[PDB]
Amino acid sequence: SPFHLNDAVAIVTGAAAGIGRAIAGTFAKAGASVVVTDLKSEGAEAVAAAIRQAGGKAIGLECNVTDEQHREAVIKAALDQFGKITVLVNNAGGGGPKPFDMPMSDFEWAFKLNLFSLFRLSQLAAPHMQKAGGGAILNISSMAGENTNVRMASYGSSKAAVNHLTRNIAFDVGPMGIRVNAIAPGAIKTDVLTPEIERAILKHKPLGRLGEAQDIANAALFLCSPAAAWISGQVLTVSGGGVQE
Amino acid sequence: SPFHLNDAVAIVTGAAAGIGRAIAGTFAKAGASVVVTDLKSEGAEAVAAAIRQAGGKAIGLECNVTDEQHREAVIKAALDQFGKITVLVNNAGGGGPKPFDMPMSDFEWAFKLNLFSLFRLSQLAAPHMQKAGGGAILNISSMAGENTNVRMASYGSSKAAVNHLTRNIAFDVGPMGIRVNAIAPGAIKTDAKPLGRLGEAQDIANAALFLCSPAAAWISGQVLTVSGGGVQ
Repeated sequence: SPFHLNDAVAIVTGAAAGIGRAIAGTFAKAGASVVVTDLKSEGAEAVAAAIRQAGGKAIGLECNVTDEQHREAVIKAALDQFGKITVLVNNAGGGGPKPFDMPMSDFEWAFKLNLFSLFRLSQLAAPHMQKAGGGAILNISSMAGENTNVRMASYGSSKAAVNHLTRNIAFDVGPMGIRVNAIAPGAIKTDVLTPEIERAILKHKPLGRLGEAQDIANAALFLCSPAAAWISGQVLTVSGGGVQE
Repeated sequence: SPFHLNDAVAIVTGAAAGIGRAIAGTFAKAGASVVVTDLKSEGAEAVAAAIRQAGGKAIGLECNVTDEQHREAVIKAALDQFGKITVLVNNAGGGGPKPFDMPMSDFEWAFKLNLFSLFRLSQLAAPHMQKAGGGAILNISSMAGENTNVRMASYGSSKAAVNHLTRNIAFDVGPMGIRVNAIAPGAIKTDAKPLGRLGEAQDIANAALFLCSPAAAWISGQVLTVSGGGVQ
């Protein structure tokens, strides 16, 4: 069964909660040694200790993925703690709806947070992955990278930048033995509202349920595992079929 | 015929040469008063003077599109000279192949030059386009926005951001009366199959004129590739 992460060392950012937490928890149970990072070191430490209590190996650290010193701290700590890096999951990000006339600083921040951070972290992890014999990068993008709506100027174009970054740099890092893929999560219910709101949403979901975080982490495990050794440069949309418009 | 630009006042950036020069001249002969800008003020002026000499209405200015003072001045200049803004052609841009391990400034700069500049120029022009009753924004993107290859981390993803910017801000400025479209040029005979000749800047200018004319009053959020069919 190739859906394992035996002997892997995986960095998973923004993983105090939600999708990143599920990813780190699933990656440890699949055999990876997980370096959990978050804006708050407390949240990343809770997850890492849940992993250790459950029988895996993990450390949590504070990391602001937009500050270059923190990024190098995470790389050094992972290598100090586990001797190598072979898997990088860029789950950290943010943004959302903003009017067309937003401040430039708002627009530019969607890119510092959603794009430049993961790109530099891929730059930083890549040489260690290659020295390690190979590895896998995963970008948690978003469906706004593909969809077209009002109030999406910064959030949507930054996520499209991420999707296409994914496609293109799989060419550059392939010969280092690295694959690069992305997941575009859909409507995931995070640990929300009334049973009448959900029932009406679920009239427009083909599978008639929202997602869970474990749905995305299952797809993350898939794409970073040897079971996806021939998959690189793909954006994989995990959204239960979409939404009837 | 709706394939004209009478009643239009068109800002055209990076237009001292190549595709942008072709767009500026073509917009003028189709009847638009053109505000030509370029990084080099003299190149902008040369184009404007030739337009006027050929019977059009235009002026030329220096504009480094990444400079908020320069952007503001270009808006001010279209209003002072021609009284209105209806068309914005974001052709200024740059970049190209770069190693994956490029300095972070090269990666970031391709976004300030290719993306943040136009978006800000779009914010500036939009109130005047609404006030004038409507208008058209046209972004000159690149085939690298949808293609994939080595050495394209910065250039390709910034052009992808331009593409999807175009698709989404069509929603925001539609209610203002503004349409937004992009062109990806391809296989063009930069002075730098279906014919017995390569692409020409004029081919791109003809597409740009269509996408900015009343003949495209019902086209918004599209990315039109103009490359002779070569794609993927």
